Amino acid sequence: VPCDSRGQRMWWAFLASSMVTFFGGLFIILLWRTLWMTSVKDWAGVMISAQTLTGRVLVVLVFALSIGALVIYFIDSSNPIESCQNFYKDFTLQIDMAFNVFFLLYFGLRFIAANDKLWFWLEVNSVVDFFTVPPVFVSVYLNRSWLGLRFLRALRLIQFSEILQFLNILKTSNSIKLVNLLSIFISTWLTAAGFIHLVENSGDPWENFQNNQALTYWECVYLLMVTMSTVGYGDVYAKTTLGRLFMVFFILGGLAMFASYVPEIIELIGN
Amino acid sequence: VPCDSRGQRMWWAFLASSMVTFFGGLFIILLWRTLWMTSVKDWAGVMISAQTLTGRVLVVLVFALSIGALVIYFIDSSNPIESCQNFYKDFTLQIDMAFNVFFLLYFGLRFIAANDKLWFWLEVNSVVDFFTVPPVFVSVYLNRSWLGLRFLRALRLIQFSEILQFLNILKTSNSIKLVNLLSIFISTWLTAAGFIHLVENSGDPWENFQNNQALTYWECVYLLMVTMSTVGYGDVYAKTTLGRLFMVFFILGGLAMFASYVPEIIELIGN
Amino acid sequence: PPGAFAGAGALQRLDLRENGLHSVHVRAFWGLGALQLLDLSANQLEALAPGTFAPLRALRNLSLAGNRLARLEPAALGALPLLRSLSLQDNELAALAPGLLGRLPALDALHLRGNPWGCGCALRPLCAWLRRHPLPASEAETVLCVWPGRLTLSPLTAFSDAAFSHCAQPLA
Amino acid sequence: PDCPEVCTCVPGGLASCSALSLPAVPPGLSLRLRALLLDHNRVRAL
Ligand SMILES: CC(C)CCC[C@@H](C)[C@H]1CC[C@H]2[C@@H]3CC=C4C[C@@H](O)CC[C@]4(C)[C@H]3CC[C@]12C
Ligand SMILES: CC(C)CCC[C@@H](C)[C@H]1CC[C@H]2[C@@H]3CC=C4C[C@@H](O)CC[C@]4(C)[C@H]3CC[C@]12C
Ligand SMILES: *[C@@H]1O[C@H](CO)[C@@H](O)[C@H](O)[C@H]1NC(C)=O
Ligand SMILES: [K+]
Ligand SMILES: [K+]
Ligand SMILES: [K+]
Repeated sequence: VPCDSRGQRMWWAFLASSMVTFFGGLFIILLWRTLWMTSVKDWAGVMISAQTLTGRVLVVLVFALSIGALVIYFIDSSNPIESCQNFYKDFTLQIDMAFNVFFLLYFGLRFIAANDKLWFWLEVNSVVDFFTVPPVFVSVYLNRSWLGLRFLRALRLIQFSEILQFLNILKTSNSIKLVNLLSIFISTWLTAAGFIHLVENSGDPWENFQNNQALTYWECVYLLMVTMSTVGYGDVYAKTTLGRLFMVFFILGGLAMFASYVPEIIELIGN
Repeated sequence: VPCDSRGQRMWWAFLASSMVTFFGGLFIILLWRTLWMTSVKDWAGVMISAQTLTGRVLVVLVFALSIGALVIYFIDSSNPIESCQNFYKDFTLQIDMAFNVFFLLYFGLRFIAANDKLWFWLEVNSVVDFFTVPPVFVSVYLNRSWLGLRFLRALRLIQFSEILQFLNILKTSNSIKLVNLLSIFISTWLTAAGFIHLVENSGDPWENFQNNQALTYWECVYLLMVTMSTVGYGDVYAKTTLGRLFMVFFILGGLAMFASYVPEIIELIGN
Repeated sequence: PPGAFAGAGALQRLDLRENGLHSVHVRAFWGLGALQLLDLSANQLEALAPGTFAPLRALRNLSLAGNRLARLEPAALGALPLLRSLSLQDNELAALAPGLLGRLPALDALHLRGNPWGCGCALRPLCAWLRRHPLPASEAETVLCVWPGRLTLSPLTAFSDAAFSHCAQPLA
Repeated sequence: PDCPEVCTCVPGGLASCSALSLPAVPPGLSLRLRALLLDHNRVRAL
């Protein structure tokens, strides 16, 4: 009786659970635009303000939980992408569930403290919440699990420099700028490796997932590092069509970003 | 009865023989900080001073012995990494032993002439002494031999330009700077190739050393040259996990070092 | 070769065993659909092209014992209403695609002895067919399956709907 | 059941299947057979 099998792929349900949140609520906001609130808005604004102690400890907490979620994803990346499991049996899924409900509460608190709802809805933190939080609820409901876009929490590493600034660890502007550049580069490297790993190990959808390549996450990190330095050994490369398209887009975006960030590098070098 | 076999790997003993020197004596220095000497300190300072004849001939001697040790390592790199041998039978090991005891005596003489012991303990010459000299004593005691970190003596090539300066061979500052840059580049190239060769031919430790790749030292030198020029043929590459991690770190460090050294290259080009 | 048995349109029995066959071209039985017995046992067949048995219509009992088949595509077998018995014993079949048995009505006799069956969600249609069509007790004892990670002591017919409860049906 | 279709039975649980060119194990397996002979039968997999 105890057995585990892949069965039928259910990735589309998990993806739709985020798409019909994001796009549908964006349309709702647009239609509302076409067609004690101040007190609670001010209360939520002072709740998440970086000046007060509560905002500081809360952003430190959400950064720590994002680090924990990234570690959980790193651990779970050594498993089959789609697999059945029992929510009550395993407690790591419970830890991820607690992390994600905390993220959801933080997102709601941020949304209350928003002067412009539409521009808040297009932030990177909002979209990472949209593409991270509904999948865990769908997974615990369906009693299955899909790897999905759980690496996108690494995009919160951009806040890392700010986490230092109000703990009296960084004072000068040059060190803050250097830490910001390093964090941005590391975060985009990790998330690009995450997309490459997902699209390579998942396989092509229109070819019944027969193009899957057994690539670990760290091998994809190595591939991204080799590619971004314009070395290209060719020992490991993307074989799927969508993987190659993503590699081309990543090459173009990385070259454009480096060309845009050259002047900041020169300023850091200085005279 | 006469036979040679690898048996059990004893690399950890050789590595620990340097770690429990370096870290333990660093802790001893720190604890001493928490808790005729001037005459002998001045005597040792004038003994190793570059102004006097003794200091000049002694630094020339230690540079020559470093060259000899590098040649010995180059010769011995064409052998199995860990092998049993008789100290009395072979006299090349005796030559290396004499070189290393001279290095130890020089290190002691330097340590006496040190105003700040802790900052002396973190110098590159001190750490290369720590990671070179105890292994030969452990090898002659255990009657075995491990290749180890014996390529790090190439890091003493950096003083090569200084060796010319007080022999009336270089006078202008531009030639001295050019020779210094060339020596630094050659030394870091050789030591990176040494680490790559060791980590590739040794194999992964957690996988019972079944990932060993038959790479010669000069093939690794060729690989480093191909990588640092951003060519990346892919004919030879690191297959082990630790080798790939070292390659990624070397790529990042080389790019950062080249970006930092661009202004000196421009100054050498001049107008 | 294609059309190897051309001219024998009224053929009823065809036996090919101990011949060591290793490659059968598609549409090689053009006009041979009239046969009722087809023995392709004791050979080295590995893969079957789809539509190979499509011209066969009156075939009743088919034997594929002692071969090197690993995956049996449903398209290769097609729909044979007049088939009554089928044999896959002494082969290298690990799992059967769902819905393969439902294509044909009559599958009264089935022999799967010696195949390295890896019991799993995939085998659940076969187990359901065993519930509908019980095997003989001796054949049930002989036919077993491999349990991954542990001993293969679990019989194929010992599984029930509780094992099927793990399988996720298409969502409503 | 104690006697395989192609093999020979000898009392004492002895089964002889010498030189039969069997592709695999014969189906005649029973608890009574305490000695099975499968020499030179061209079997290749277990
Ligand atoms: C920027 C983010 C938030 C939104 C963009 C949507 C991206 C991430 C989506 C759109 C199409 C998606 C792919 C569509 C099909 C499959 C096949 C299946 O095996 C799951 C993964 C994979 C390969 C998906 C990965 C994620 C994907 C590439
Ligand atoms: C900068 C220097 C002085 C200190 C840094 C420590 C480095 C050199 C140490 C730490 C871990 C070490 C590795 C650990 C395990 C093995 C496996 C064995 O087959 C010996 C070599 C090898 C591959 C070691 C090579 C040296 C190594 C990489
Ligand atoms: C199938 O073939 C014939 C039907 O003509 C029948 O006698 C025979 O017993 C059947 N074979 C099996 C293995 O049931
Ligand atoms: K290249
Ligand atoms: K290049
Ligand atoms: K290349």
